[PDB]
Amino acid sequence: PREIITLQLGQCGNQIGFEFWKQLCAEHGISPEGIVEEFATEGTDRKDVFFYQADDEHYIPRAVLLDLEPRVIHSILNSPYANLYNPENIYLSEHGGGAGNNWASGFSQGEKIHEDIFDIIDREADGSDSLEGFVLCHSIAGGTGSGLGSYLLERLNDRYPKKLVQTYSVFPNQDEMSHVVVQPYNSLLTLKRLTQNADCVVVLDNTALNRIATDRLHIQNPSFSQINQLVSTIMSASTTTLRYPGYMNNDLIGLIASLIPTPRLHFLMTGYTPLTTDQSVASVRKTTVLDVMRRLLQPKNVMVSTGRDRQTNHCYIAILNIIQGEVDPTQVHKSLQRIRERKLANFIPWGPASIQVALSRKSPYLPSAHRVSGLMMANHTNISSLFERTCRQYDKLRKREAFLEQFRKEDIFKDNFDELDNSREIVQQLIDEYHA
Amino acid sequence: PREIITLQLGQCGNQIGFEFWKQLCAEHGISPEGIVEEFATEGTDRKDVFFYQADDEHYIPRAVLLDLEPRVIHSILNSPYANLYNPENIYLSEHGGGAGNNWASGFSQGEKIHEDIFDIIDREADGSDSLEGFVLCHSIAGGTGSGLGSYLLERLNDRYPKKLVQTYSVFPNQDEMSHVVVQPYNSLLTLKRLTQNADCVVVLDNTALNRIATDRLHIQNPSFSQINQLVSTIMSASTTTLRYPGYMNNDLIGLIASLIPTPRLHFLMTGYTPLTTDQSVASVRKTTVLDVMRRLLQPKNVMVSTGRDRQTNHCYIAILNIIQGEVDPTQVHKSLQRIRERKLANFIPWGPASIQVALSRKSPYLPSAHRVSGLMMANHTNISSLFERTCRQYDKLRKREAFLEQFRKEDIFKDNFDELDNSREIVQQLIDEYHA
Amino acid sequence: RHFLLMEDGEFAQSLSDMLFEKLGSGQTPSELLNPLVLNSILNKALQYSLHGDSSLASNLTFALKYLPEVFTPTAPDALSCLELKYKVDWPLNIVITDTC
Amino acid sequence: SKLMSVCVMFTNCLQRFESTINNFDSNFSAHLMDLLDKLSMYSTSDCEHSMINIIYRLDFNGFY
Repeated sequence: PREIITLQLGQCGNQIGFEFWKQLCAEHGISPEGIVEEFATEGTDRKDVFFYQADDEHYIPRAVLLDLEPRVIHSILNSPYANLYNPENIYLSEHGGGAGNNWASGFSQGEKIHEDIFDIIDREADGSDSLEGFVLCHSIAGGTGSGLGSYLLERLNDRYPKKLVQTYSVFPNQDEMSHVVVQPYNSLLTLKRLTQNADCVVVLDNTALNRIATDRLHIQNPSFSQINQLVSTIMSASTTTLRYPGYMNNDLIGLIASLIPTPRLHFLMTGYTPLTTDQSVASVRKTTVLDVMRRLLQPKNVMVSTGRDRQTNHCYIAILNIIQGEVDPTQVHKSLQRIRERKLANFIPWGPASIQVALSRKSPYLPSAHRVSGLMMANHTNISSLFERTCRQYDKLRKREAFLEQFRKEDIFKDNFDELDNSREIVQQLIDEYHA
Repeated sequence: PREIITLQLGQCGNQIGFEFWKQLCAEHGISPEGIVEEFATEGTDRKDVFFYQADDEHYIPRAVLLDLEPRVIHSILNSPYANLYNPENIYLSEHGGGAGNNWASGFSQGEKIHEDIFDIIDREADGSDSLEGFVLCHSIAGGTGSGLGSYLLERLNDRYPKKLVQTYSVFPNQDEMSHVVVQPYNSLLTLKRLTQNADCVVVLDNTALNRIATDRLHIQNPSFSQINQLVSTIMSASTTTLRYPGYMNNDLIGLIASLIPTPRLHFLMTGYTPLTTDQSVASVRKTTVLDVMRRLLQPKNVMVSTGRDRQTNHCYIAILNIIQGEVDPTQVHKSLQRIRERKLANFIPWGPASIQVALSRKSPYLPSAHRVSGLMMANHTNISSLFERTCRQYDKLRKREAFLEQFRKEDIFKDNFDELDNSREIVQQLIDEYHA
Repeated sequence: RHFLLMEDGEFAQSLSDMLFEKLGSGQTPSELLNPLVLNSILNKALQYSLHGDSSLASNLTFALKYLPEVFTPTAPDALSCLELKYKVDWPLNIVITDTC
Repeated sequence: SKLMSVCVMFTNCLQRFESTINNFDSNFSAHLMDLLDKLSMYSTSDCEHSMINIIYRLDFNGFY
C-alpha cells in the first residue's frame, strides 16, 4: 500500500535511525519482542506503513543499515531493542567494512559490492505491489555516509524511476576544522547529488543543535548522546498524518507535493517547540492552540543557521504548521485567523502563499494525550546563507593547496571541483530570481 | 496594538524596573512561573499592553536590561521572579561590561557594539505591527546610565521617527560631592538630549525622596532598598488607564498629549499621597473622594525640590488628578466643583487651564479595592528652580578647574560645555516668557 | 454599556481605527461590497481587542446607512453614518423596544 | 468542469515522452476570470449573517 523503505547509512545515520525505530514501539503500544498491550489496534488504527506487515503480530522494521565502521552496530545487539531487528535482512553477526575514512572509499566500494548491495535490499521491494519510495537516512559528516550515499542516489534513480525520493539528512558541524579537514570536499559532492539526483531533502544543521541543546536542556559538556533526542521525535512527528489515521496529505507524496516550488529548491526549514518535561504541570488548565503557532514563525525553534537581518528581502512561499494530539479543533481556524494580521511571513510578490495546518490524534499515552505539540516544515528563501557559508569555505580551501594532491590519487582524474561550484551558484541565483 | 518596549538601563534604572515588573504580577493575579489564580481574565480585562502576548499563558515582559556593572544583574537570578525574564531576549548567563565609571565610556561603547545593540532589541519591535513607542527607563546618576542612554536618544529618533518617546528618569542626589564629583557634567549632557532628542520626561528627584522617606516611613539610616518602593507604585499608577480598561486617555500618547504645552517644556511634577498601612483600619467608613484631591495641589506629596515663595509669579497650565479603584463617581464632579473656589492652582493669564480627572478600576485585591489612591501629574512653571540649581553648580565647577584635563582625553576635542549652557538657558527663558 | 456607552473603551479606541479608515467623505466605494467588507471589519475589531465571547456578539449588528457626502452622489460616512444596531431576541423584549 | 479540464489538459502533456504551453496559459486565464466571477457571486449572496462571513474567509485565503 504505502510502504516506505528507510535507507539508514553511515556513522551518524545509523544512530539517528536506531532510536527512530525505538520511538515507534513506545507509541504503538508494542514491545520489540512481544505484544503485551492491547492498545495497538483499538488506539492506533494503522501500523503497517513503516513496519513490515505482520506474520505473528511481529511488526518487522523495513530497515537496512550499512556502514564501514563496525562500532555503531556493536552498540546495538546488547540493547534489548535489537531482537526486533532481523539478522538476515541486512547482515548476520560479525559484519565489517573498510579501514576507513575517505569520500572516495565508499564511492569506489559501491561497484565492487554491486552484486550484494542490490540483492537483499530489493527483496523488501516486491513485498508490496505499490511501493511508496525510498528515504535515505544518511549523513553528510564524515566520509562514510557521504561516500557511499552519493552512489545510491544515481543507480536508484533509473532502476526505480516512479518512486518518491526525499531524505532526512543531517548537516555537519563547522566550529573548528582540526579533527576533520575534508569537510568542504565530501559535503559539496553529496550536495550536488541532493538537488539533481534527488527531489527533496530535510536539512538538519549541527551548529543549530547545540543552540537548542543549551537553550532549555541545560548541559555543560556537549556529548553525542543528545543528538538522537531532537532528531527522533521530529521524524515520527513528520509521519503523524501517515502513521496515525489522517485524511489530507496522509502520504509522504502528499506533504512534499504541497511545499516544493520547483526542483533544486527543496530545502525545508524545521521547527519544534515542546521539549521540556516541567511544562506538564500547567497543561492541565486547557492550554489552547491559539498560542502555539505564534512562536513557530518567530525564529526561536529553528534548526537552520541563517541571518537575522536577511529576512526582509526574502519571502516565505510555503509554510506547514502541524498540530498533534489534543487540538481543540473549534479554535484551529481561530489560530489561522491571527496569521494575516501580523504578517510574520513575508509573502512572495509574484504569486500566492499558503499556511497549511493539519491535525492527527497521537498515541494513547499520558505524555502524548496531554501536551500540545507543534511541528513546523517551513520553506524560506534565506537558505542560501548556508550555501554562501559552504561555498566561501570551499573556494578559500582550494587556494591554500589543501587536499588537491592527497585526494586525486584514487578514481579522480579530472577536476570536478567547479562542476560543484557552478551548480551550487545555480541554486543560489534561482532562489533570488524566484521572487520577481 | 498598544505595545510599549521599556528600555531599562543603568545601575539605578535596572533596579527600579525590576520591582516594576514584580509589582505587575501581584495585581494581575499571576505568578512569574505559572498561572494558579483565575482572577487574571475575569477581574482584569486587559493584560497584553506591557507584557508580550501569550504563547502558553506566560506573559513575557517586553523588557531589555543593559548595564556596565554586573552587580545589579547578579542580584536578580537568585530571586524567584527572574524565571519570568528570558535568558535569550537580552543576555545569557555571565554578562559583563566595562571597568567602569565615565560618561565618555558608554558614549564611546555605543558605536563599538553598534551591531549587537540594534539586533536583539529590534526583534521585539516587529512582534506587533502597530508599535506604541519607547520608554527609556534609565538613570541620570553615575556615568553608566547617563553615558550610554544619551546615544539611544539620537539613533532611535530617526530609525523609529513615528514612535512616542517619554522617559521615567530619576534625578541624582546633590547633598555632598565627595563620592561622585562628575555629577554636574554627566547630568547636563543627558539633559540636553532629554529636550531636543526627546519629547517628554518624568522627573524624579533624589533629595525629595528622603524628604518623604522620613516623613511617614520612619527610617533612621537611609538605604537604597527604599528607593524602589516610591518609584514602582507610581509607574504602575501611570498606566492604570492603559493596563486596566479605561475610556479616555487610555493610551500613553493620550495622557502626554493633554499636558505638554510646547516642546522643551515637558517636565511634569508628580504627586502620590497614600503610602501608610495603618490608614486601612479607618477606610471602612466610606472615606470619600472629596478630601483626597484637596491635598494634591497642596505642596506636600511633591517629588520636586522647588521654592516655596516662587509660586506667586508662576502659573499652572496643566494638572492631572488620577483617582483609582473605588471612586464613588456620583461625587467626582463634586470634587471638581471645589477647585475654582480656592484657586490653589495659579492660572495662566494668556490662555485657559485644565484640571483633568480620570478613573479606572484597580486589581481584585483587598489592599487595592478598599483604599483610595491619588496620582498627580502636574505641570508648573517653577521647575526652572532645579534648572537654576543645576546651572549654578555647573558654572561654579568650571571656574575651579575641575575635570577639564581629566575629561577631554577620550573622544572630546572641542568645548561642548557652553553648548549645554545656552540650551539650558533657552529652556529657562521660554518658561517665564510663556505666561505673557 | 460596553458597546453603546463605551466604558470598556477598547471598542471605541478600535472605532478610532475605523475612523482612521475613512479620512474624509466622500471618497469611498458605492458598491454592494461596501457593506460586505465593512460589516465584517467591526466584527473582526472585537477579536482585535480580545474581549467577550460570541454569545453577546450576536446582539451587536451594524447597518451601513446611505447618505450623500459628495452631496450629489452617495459615498456614505463612517464618522457619523456608521451605526451600531442592538438586537431584539426571544426572551428579552420587555427590556428593548424600538424607541430605545 | 473548467477546472477539471485543465488538469485533464495537464495530465496528457505529462503523459508524453511547442504549442501545449500556450493552450495551458489560455485555459489558465479562462478559469481565473470565472473564479473572479465566482468571487463576486459569493459576496452578492444575501447581504446577511455569517454564511457570507464564512465564504468571505474562503475568498481572502485564496487571495494571499
